[PDB]
Amino acid sequence: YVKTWFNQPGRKLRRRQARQTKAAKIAPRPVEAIRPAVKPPTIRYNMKVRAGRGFTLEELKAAGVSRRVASTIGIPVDHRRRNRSEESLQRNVERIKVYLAHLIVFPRKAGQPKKG
Amino acid sequence: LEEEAVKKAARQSNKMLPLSAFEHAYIQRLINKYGTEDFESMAKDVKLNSKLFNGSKLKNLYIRMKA
Amino acid sequence: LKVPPAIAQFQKTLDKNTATQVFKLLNKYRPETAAEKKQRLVAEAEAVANGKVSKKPYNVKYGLNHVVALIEAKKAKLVLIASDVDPIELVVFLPALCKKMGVPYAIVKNKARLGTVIHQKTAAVLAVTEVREEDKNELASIVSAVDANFSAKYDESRRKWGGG
Amino acid sequence: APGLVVGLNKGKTLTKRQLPERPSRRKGHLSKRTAFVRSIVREVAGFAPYERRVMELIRNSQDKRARKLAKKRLGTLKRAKGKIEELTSVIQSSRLAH
Amino acid sequence: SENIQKAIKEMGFETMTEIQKRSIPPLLAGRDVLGAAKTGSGKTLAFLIPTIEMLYALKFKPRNGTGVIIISPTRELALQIFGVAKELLKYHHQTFGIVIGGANRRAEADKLVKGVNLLVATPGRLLDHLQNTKGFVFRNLRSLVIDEADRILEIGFEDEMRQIMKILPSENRQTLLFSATQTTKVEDLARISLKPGPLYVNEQGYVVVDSDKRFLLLFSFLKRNLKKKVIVFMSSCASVKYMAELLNYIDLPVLDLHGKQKQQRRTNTFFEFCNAEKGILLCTNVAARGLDIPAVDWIVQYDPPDDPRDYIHRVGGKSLMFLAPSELGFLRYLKTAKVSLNEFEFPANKVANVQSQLEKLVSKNYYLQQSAKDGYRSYLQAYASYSLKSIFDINKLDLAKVAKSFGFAHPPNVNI
Amino acid sequence: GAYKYLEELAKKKQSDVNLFLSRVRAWEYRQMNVIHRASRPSRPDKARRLGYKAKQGYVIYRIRVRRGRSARCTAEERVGRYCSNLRVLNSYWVNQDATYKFFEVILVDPSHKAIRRDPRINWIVNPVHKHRESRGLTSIGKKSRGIGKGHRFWLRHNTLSLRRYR
Amino acid sequence: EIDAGYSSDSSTEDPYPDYDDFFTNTVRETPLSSAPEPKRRFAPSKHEQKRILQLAYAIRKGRILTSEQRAERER
RNA sequence: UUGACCUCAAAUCAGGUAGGACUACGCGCUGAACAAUAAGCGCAGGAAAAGAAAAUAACCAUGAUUCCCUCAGUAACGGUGAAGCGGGAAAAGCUCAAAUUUGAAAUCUGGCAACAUUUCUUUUGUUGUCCGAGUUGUAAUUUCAA
RNA sequence: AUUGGAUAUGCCAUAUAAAGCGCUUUCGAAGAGUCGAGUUGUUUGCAGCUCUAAAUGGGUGGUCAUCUAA
Repeated sequence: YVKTWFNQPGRKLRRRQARQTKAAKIAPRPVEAIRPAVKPPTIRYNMKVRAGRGFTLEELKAAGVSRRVASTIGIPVDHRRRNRSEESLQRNVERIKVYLAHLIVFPRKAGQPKKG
Repeated sequence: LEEEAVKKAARQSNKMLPLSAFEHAYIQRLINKYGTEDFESMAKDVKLNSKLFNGSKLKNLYIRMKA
Repeated sequence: LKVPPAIAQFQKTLDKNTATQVFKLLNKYRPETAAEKKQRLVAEAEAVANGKVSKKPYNVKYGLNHVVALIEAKKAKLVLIASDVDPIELVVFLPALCKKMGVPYAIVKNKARLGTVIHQKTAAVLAVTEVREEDKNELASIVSAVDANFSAKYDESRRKWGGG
Repeated sequence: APGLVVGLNKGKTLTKRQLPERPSRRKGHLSKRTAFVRSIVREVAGFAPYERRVMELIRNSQDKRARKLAKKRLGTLKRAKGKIEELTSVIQSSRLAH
Repeated sequence: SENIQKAIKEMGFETMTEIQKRSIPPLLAGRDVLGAAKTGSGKTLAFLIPTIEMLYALKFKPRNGTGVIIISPTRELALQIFGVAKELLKYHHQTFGIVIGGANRRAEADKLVKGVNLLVATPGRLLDHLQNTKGFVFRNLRSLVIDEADRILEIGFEDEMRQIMKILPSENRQTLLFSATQTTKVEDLARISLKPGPLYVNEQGYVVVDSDKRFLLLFSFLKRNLKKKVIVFMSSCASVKYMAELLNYIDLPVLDLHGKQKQQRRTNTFFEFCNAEKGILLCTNVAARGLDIPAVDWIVQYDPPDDPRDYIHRVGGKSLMFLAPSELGFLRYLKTAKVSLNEFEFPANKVANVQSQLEKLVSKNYYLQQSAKDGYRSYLQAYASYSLKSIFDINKLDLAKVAKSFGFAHPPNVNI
Repeated sequence: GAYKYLEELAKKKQSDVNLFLSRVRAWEYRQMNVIHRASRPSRPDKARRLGYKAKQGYVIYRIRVRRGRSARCTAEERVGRYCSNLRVLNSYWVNQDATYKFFEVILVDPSHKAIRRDPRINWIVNPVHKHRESRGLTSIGKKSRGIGKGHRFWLRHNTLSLRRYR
Repeated sequence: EIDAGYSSDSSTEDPYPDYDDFFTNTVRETPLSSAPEPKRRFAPSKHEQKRILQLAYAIRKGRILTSEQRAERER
């Protein structure tokens, strides 16, 4: 079998139309969730900083965001990752704190019974 | 967008709750015997505190009754 | 065939006289039916809908997970095990657990009879945890009878392989 | 502004943090109730034919043959050593009771 | 700071005692002090106020970890200190905590990882946590306090204390030491722990009653002596709280030095008891340690004392001791102390047979049952921490009989 | 609870109590059909942890297979064919002897309203779960085809991928 | 040393015993679980109070016939 | 004896459901020749499968699955031939078993009667009542991240 | 004409309720004819057969790290 790439420009267009389709549904919030900053796990790459999967629970507790609130305002949680050093904790705590500064959370209507 | 969020949050800000007929009569009876400051002995009275509410729940009941 | 002692013990059940006296106490503490429970709750509902504090209820304890937890908590005064549980390994440890926890226990006949006390088709085990002050002597006399007619009796027989 | 700069570095300075113990790492710890349940069941269930034979050899002080039989049945040494210790205490408890 | 003063005046503490004259001022400068004071001199405020100042001065936070470690020989003394430190830190934000022997070790580990700035510890439990507990941040240790150092040495924690000093950092860390008596072991420990050049500061009645009848005899005795002055000594504050609550629940109004663990209430209760011509007060040995005993017709030792050497000197109206048959070996120790004694005899008929009703009252009430478990557990743990292992052996104690005295049909599940 | 005692008793499969019950029930099961309905599971602890609830829509079936492919996989498939209107949830080992291995298969009725209204077993109603045992989607079926995570466990390497710009 | 010898077992050169209670001969005096007792066992049931409020609601809405008017409908 | 329970059957009893076809892609089982090869057999969907670590690593550590690029025609093996890292597309997490609701099976199907609702007189529910299921365990609560 | 997610607003709301965070002198269950061992076949995995477990245990890696199967 020989795989051909004639749909390469048609996949590019289809993926872009999905981003536009996604943005139409969720109008003002970002098309991606904020990702942490981590360091790759080798002696070849540990100097580089890249994006992680989600923020650790210890990073969210320091930033002031609970693990149940976090998912609702676009902050992924990684229950697996941990902070073995204070630099990873502070690098990503500041990342969450900056995110909260630039964030507008629209209020939600709440059911409110008469008494009690 | 920011103007709408603050004004709407101000409109939906009535977070304090009133008391129902049972809730008011419940907390009122506890206060009439133990005053308004001793909530620890208020929770330990099995006769009047049938639901066994702790001091923190009874404190929140009194606060909601004040307003 | 030859049966192990832990399964052989279920063929030696409580005698007819003691079992009949046991169920006289049990029938005083039947749980309220689905109909009687609804009547009591709707009666309190009208006292709330229009306008208006009790004692702890008294009933016999049932359920295999519930009763085993009560024995482990030493809350059970008398445990009555059905003699014909379809998978025997459901109650095959109960006489040993009751021995370890010092719970007076008996193996009674007709798991259906146990279910009738609790308004159910079937009960694997019944347990009396704590009864009214009027029935303290009646339960105490039953526990003494179970000691003599079940524990003092058999006992040496329950450690022997049955059948064959 | 929210933005991640990927590549280069962020800082070579290091400060090791002490991490707590995760709940999954607690697995295998013996419970007070599980130890009770196993003691009741072990007595109630009885013993396997190979456990009866192993118990016989320990009673006759032929521990060399007992350990060999347990390993031949169970498969490894540390499984045989654990079974012998479990059955030895059963004998000791039986002797104290009887 | 003003927060320290606002907390201190809440306790009703004014002026400042004599032992604190040579300790509190120099210690506020961060210099090592070798204190030495007798019982009841008020050392609890001596090594707590300056240390709490130093927490505020350095702006410590739970992420920093433990900064001050206070070591006490017994559960009751550590708990009493922890209760005082809670009062002093009422208007603070620095976290405080206690780790003790016989307590929930798993729960303590969860509290230690969160960050406890002011830790009150026992030598046995602290070494266990310092070696095994993960996430326990103590590299930023700055102050170390030892109270009743001689008591620690006599207990048998010399080996445990040695490893604590080897594990805990020694640089730039303030250290303290308090001992009623200065022995060779006390001096040796000070030389290896304290910094060089420190600022040095300077007739019996008993009733042989079984465990199950301990409370029933006590209750009947108090009913008989309702027209006198009675003071009862217990082995714990939790035991004090439960019996005081239970006695008021059976129409025998009493007073206790517990209150709500408020220092001002205890002084108020003691002052009222002294002023009153008749009444009954319950307290533990540590609470009454060093206090002024008023003119009391009856003193009752409901539970055996944890410091027999101090007790035999404190006694020197009438003295009573509730001694179990398994504790009859304490009688031989009295002869070695050369103290006259007499045996009290009581008839079994006159003892109140309310045990069945007592169990029903405890089982029906949530708070009575909760207090009964806490009192029973603390009494057993204090029993296991007694200095006289040979005399007051916990293993020889019958746990089924003991739980009967607390109003339990069966012994509750308490660990150690 | 009693499922702690039942599940620790199920580890001593050759003990006196378990051996007698294994041989007594193996004879009883041989007098019955090859595939027969079970009124209640013979291992209420093991069925309960495999997804079985004592409620309408949950069915237990016993089946014997000859000893000497996976024995448990064939039991799931044979019972699934026997009860074509049910969905095979899971299965387990109940008994064995010198000739036969006995298994109990948990099936769920995708048409019963007590199943279709229960969100925790609502997933089995979807058509993508038609004959899960037939496509190796059960617990033993997944294990049979070496599905798992790790180094212990084709088309994208036998093909030439020619891009547009190459 | 182990003498590198043989023990006559190397390949190279009561069927029905009585029940033995080695654990249940004694009686455990304390409960097995040390967990604290929840307050729900010393307070009126909250499950029933849920139903009572639900029944009291539908009595106001007229969904369930009250006891006094149940008898009138019967006769 | 009456009578409950467990069975074992029966009914042109009520309500349901399975088969066959397609099969490009998909998932199983089976299999020669010149290789999971064609065939043969079994089973799905609009995708399927996989999937929230009994996973990698040895680092300043990473973090479900899937696909693409790279690693790499490399290690390894005996010409076959990966994977970790790295770069992208997309991102979402959760549910049970094992706890006594025990101060109250709090749970569910069905019949019947009303009241609604509709892609729809064709659909889908609500409320009430009775019966059944269920204590050999149905709800609430908990899933280790706790 | 049929619909979807929001907005605004009227009415109803069984809240004596239900949650997140915080703190502990109290607790914390974790899946077996499986794992594994021997051996025989298919293509390490899988399968049969004989045997058959544990509880800081078990798996996979380099005393340590990581994971938490059935």
